[PDB]
Amino acid sequence: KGSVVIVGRINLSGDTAYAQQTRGEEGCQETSQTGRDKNQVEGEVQIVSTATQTFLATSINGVLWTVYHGAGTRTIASPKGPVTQMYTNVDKDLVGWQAPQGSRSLTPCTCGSSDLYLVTRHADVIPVRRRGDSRGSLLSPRPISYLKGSSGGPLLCPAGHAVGIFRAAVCTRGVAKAVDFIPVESLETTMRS
Amino acid sequence: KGSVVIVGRINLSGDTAYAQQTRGEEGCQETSQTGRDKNQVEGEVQIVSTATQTFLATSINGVLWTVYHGAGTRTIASPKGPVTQMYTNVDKDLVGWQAPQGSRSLTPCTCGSSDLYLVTRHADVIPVRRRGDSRGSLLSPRPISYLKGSSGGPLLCPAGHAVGIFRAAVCTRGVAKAVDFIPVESLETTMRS
Amino acid sequence: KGSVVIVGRINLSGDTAYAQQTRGEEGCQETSQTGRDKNQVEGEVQIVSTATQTFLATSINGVLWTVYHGAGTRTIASPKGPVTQMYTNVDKDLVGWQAPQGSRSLTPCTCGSSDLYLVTRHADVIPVRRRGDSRGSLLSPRPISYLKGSSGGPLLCPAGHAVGIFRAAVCTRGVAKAVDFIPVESLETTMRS
Amino acid sequence: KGSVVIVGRINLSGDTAYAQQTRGEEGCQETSQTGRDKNQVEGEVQIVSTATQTFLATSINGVLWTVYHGAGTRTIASPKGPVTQMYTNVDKDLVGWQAPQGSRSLTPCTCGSSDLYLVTRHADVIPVRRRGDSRGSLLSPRPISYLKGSSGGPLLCPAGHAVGIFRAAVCTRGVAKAVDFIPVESLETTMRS
Ligand SMILES: CC[C@@H]1C[C@H](C)CC/C=C\[C@@H]2C[C@@]2(C(=O)NS(=O)(=O)C2(C)CC2)NC(=O)[C@@H]2C[C@@H](Oc3nccc4cc(OC)c(F)cc34)CN2C(=O)[C@H]1NC(=O)OC(C)(C)C(F)(F)F
Ligand SMILES: CC[C@@H]1C[C@H](C)CC/C=C\[C@@H]2C[C@@]2(C(=O)NS(=O)(=O)C2(C)CC2)NC(=O)[C@@H]2C[C@@H](Oc3nccc4cc(OC)c(F)cc34)CN2C(=O)[C@H]1NC(=O)OC(C)(C)C(F)(F)F
Ligand SMILES: CC[C@@H]1C[C@H](C)CC/C=C\[C@@H]2C[C@@]2(C(=O)NS(=O)(=O)C2(C)CC2)NC(=O)[C@@H]2C[C@@H](Oc3nccc4cc(OC)c(F)cc34)CN2C(=O)[C@H]1NC(=O)OC(C)(C)C(F)(F)F
Ligand SMILES: CC[C@@H]1C[C@H](C)CC/C=C\[C@@H]2C[C@@]2(C(=O)NS(=O)(=O)C2(C)CC2)NC(=O)[C@@H]2C[C@@H](Oc3nccc4cc(OC)c(F)cc34)CN2C(=O)[C@H]1NC(=O)OC(C)(C)C(F)(F)F
Ligand SMILES: [Zn+2]
Ligand SMILES: [Zn+2]
Ligand SMILES: [Zn+2]
Ligand SMILES: [Zn+2]
Repeated sequence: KGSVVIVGRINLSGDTAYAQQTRGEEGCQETSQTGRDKNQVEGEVQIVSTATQTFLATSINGVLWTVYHGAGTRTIASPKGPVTQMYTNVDKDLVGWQAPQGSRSLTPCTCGSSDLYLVTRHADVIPVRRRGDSRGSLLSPRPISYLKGSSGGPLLCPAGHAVGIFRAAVCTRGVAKAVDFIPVESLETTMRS
Repeated sequence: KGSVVIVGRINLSGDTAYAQQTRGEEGCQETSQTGRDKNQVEGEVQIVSTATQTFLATSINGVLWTVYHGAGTRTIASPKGPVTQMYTNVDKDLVGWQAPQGSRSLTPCTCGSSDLYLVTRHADVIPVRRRGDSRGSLLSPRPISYLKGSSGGPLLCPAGHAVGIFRAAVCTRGVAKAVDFIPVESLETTMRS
Repeated sequence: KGSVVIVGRINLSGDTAYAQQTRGEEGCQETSQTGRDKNQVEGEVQIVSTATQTFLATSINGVLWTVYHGAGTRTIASPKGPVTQMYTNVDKDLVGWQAPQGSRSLTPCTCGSSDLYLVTRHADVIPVRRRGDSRGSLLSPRPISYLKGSSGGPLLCPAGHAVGIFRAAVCTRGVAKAVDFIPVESLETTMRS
Repeated sequence: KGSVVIVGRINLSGDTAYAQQTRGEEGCQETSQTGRDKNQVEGEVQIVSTATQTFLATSINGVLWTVYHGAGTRTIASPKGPVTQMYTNVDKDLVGWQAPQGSRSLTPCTCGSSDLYLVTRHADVIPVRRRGDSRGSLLSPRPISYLKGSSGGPLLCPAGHAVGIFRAAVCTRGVAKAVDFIPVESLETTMRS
């Protein structure tokens, strides 16, 4: 098994969020095996991939978090070679690596707001009403293709702070009505499992 | 000068560590003066307090260990009244009392692992790369307030064995970059100061 | 993508349940490629495999039912070539093919019993107390390895009727304490998705 | 929290250093509460005290410097009421107030001398060989009691110029073998923490 590769990024700093590709199919193949990635890293959300899957990863408090169902126990490619996981929990579906040099960490939310915004891999930032610790209902139901590939992405408060990590979607006939996420308070309190 | 009192504990059994409060400021002030504590004790990591300071204490091999800079020469409040220290060393900054009945002891690490996890008073479990015999660097540096009050707490290995006791932080720019700790092998080998 | 292949089965006819291997890693690869499998079929529960994963499949009312997270949109290998799916529902994590000739089908439960039994790929048939329509608690909590590769397997009532199809395990620190299943009343009522 | 109070001084003017007490426990307690101290100030090294601790404070370039581990963020009692700190750094363990009227400031050393002299609260002037920027070894090792209550005190060169402020002692078996100090070049260059 190879390393997880940063193949793009979601820029959240301007008036309009945008996704940008940094690596194609050809570039991602040898980067995965060597674990060496010389590409300059920028932003809060990275678009990441393995050999069979594409998903997101979010830098919060100097840690780049993602889902175990995407990254497995894999390292991530960096300029100084493959980077091992700081956090690994299969039961929570969570992994984390030291945030890459040049990345911009989101700050954890203490607002207690129920007005959330989910960031997708297509840079859509959509409202989610918080319905519990790890649940949120979408204000507008979406087809599965709209959310697929966006696990490991963040849930933000109206002030742009990180509230959680997108894990799973509540679905009915190819349509998502709610989301399941790992709350920010459950990140650095994670035990190895 | 009163006793050190157990005011809470860190629960390490789940996928998420959590802090539990067992006593408020009034009961801590009181129990500190009398040294009598009838409360059910559980787990490995205790949250402890004197009349003026709060820190951690860790059970390893039937001994509850902590820092001298926190506990001084003080007794520990217990069901049978104040319990005197079995280990006291000002130079090492270490103290220990017989572990409270019902407490669970961590087993010392026999891994040789250099991937450590520091447990804070806020139930944060942060990765530390073992650098020296008594040193480790944070994989992701943290503000002081994040590590403050966590002296006497444990440095665990990936398997959850004890590797050392948190003593001091290597701070620059109001940020802890590295930690200083008493290694497990240096605990039972302690002489009286 | 190739076909789903029967690689063995779970015989529940006698006093003691037993698993039998009928195909190996090479034969499974060749059968996945051709979609033609002339091997004899017998029993309720089939041990099935793709090129990368292995799980269970249960015949209920002439349909061989399994999980989408295992089978995907894949056809099943048969003596007359690749068999296309009759039920495909991503949201329910359910797939179904016409049961292969030689298979025995379970009958749906109408007993109303809350005393369930889950059948594993290792032929263990373990008690599960029903909590809701799709949930049950394990009477003995189990390591993840004990249940992994058993999705698509059945939940039985004390009279041996089909109660549901094992889908997911409620896990904490590598231990499953409860199970999530697709109830029998949710099988034939399934829509395409 | 009350004021840090001058409770005496070290006279370094004759052939033999001496310590003079100017206030007793009752006066220090009353002067700490009001923050008003009408007493005459003389010399370079003051004996200072809070409600609980006693230590030293040294005037260098019109600033009375001491350790944060003794003074904290506290004001100093003066003829015109409480005087606030102009220098406060937890990381360096340094504080500084405007030197009191009547104090005599030491001048920073520019000898480059490696032969230092540490001044204790008991007026002992003991040789220290400089080893690095912030370290010196004792020519004759000492019991801890000899050095305790002398943080904030000066390290002088053979010519009587200020080289550093005494911070910590390198201790083994109730004996100090070396000293850790804040160099004079690190005093005015101090940023707030
Ligand atoms: C069946 C409906 C859902 C799957 C759809 C096909 C996809 C929905 C779209 C996006 C989802 C965020 C999105 C995505 O984007 N993934 S991705 O980037 O594409 C991928 C595969 C890595 C490359 N996640 C999924 O598809 C996930 C993957 C799978 O669930 C899980 N697997 C493993 C461990 C989990 C642990 C959990 O709790 C501890 C847990 F809640 C779910 C776990 C399954 N999963 C889901 O999101 C599924 N929803 C789901 O399982 O929901 C439940 C039952 C957990 C619910 F309703 F309670 F939340
Ligand atoms: C100045 C920067 C540090 C203080 C910050 C204000 C706080 C850092 C946060 C947490 C530290 C673990 C934390 C905490 O949490 N404490 S607490 O629970 O709050 C408390 C006071 C009991 C109630 N410990 C400290 O703050 C400690 C206390 C003080 O150092 C020491 N005092 C006494 C004896 C020591 C003996 C030693 O070796 C033989 C030693 F290395 C340090 C000793 C001081 N101390 C420290 O941690 C300090 N770091 C420090 O002294 O570092 C050195 C110089 C020893 C280093 F860099 F080499 F490691
Ligand atoms: C995180 C802990 C669980 C994963 C462990 C690593 C393994 C547990 C062991 C056995 C589970 C039955 C076992 C197995 O055997 N699989 S297998 O045969 O090995 C395989 C991969 C096909 C070859 N299933 C899993 O591992 C499943 C796979 C994954 O969940 C799911 N993915 C896709 C769609 C799902 C739709 C759902 O509802 C509509 C749903 F509830 C779960 C879905 C993930 N999954 C799970 O069982 C996970 N539990 C889980 O997701 O549970 C929740 C959150 C739905 C719970 F707790 F609410 F039930
Ligand atoms: C464990 C041995 C030492 C404590 C002994 C019980 C006493 C030694 C005697 C005198 C020391 C100068 C004497 C004294 O006199 N103090 S006092 O006037 O009594 C007081 C408490 C204010 C009222 N200072 C101490 O006791 C000091 C206090 C404590 O260390 C420290 N706390 C806070 C911040 C520090 C920052 C540092 O660097 C960034 C640092 F190196 C040490 C820090 C702790 N401290 C020390 O001097 C301790 N030594 C120590 O921490 O040494 C190290 C590990 C930093 C060393 F060896 F590297 F220098
Ligand atoms: Zn917020
Ligand atoms: Zn270990
Ligand atoms: Zn029945
Ligand atoms: Zn000089």
